[PDB]
Amino acid sequence: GSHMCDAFVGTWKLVSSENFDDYMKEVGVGFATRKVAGMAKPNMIISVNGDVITIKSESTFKNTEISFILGQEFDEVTADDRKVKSTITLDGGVLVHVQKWDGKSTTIKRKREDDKLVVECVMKGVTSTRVYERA
Ligand SMILES: O=C(O)[C@@H]1CCCC[C@@H]1COc1ccc(Cl)c(Cl)c1
Repeated sequence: GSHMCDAFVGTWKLVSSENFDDYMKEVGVGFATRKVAGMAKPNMIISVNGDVITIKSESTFKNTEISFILGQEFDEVTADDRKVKSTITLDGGVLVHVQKWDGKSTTIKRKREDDKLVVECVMKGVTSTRVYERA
């Protein structure tokens, strides 16, 4: 086993969101995509197989899937169709995901807190908090 497996692996459902529209504005997402994406209630499926972590997000808006090794950069196409270079590390028990594109950067942190998986998305001064619980 591993810390990663015990903390994050499973199937999670979105239960609350704060400031996600404002986060998406700051990222540069256009009006129509913000409206449809902001309505979504994704499930987050996290798995581990050896060194490879997979995070899948399934919703009525888009389905995404990333697979990666901690510390090792990869190319990602986000739900809003940005082509980013991503690096994900596990720092003090928090998954830290940095996306770089067009000279810009956003950081997504995933944390266990009580029975929740808390996602914090930061773009310059703007944070969105999205709370997931086990399905
Ligand atoms: O949907 C979620 O809770 C997940 C949470 C984890 C980070 C990824 C995503 C949030 O990030 C998004 C999702 C959709 C769009 Cl359109 C943009 Cl700009 C970002």
